[PDB]
Amino acid sequence: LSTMEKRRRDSEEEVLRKTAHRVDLIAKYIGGLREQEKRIKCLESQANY
Amino acid sequence: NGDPSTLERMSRAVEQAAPWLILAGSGGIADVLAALVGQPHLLVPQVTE
Repeated sequence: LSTMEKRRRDSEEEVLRKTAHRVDLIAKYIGGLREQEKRIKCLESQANY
Repeated sequence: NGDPSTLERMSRAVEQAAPWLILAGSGGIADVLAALVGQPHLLVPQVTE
């Protein structure tokens, strides 16, 4: 049973699924951070002179 | 990248309620207007200078 499980957990499509999930999480996180970054940047740049 | 005079012309267009579109990297007037309208300041004659 353990061997069957190991072979399954290393199945190609399963790797793609896991990668897709992690990429989605990284995308949401990085998108939030980036959205905050430009908002801060505009306020910091407005005080130019 | 119109002439400075075009600015006055564009003024005349604003009251006419005509949708305007500008290009960032086209040239001087366009690129500057991109930032100018970005941040509304009552008096910035030195900044505009």
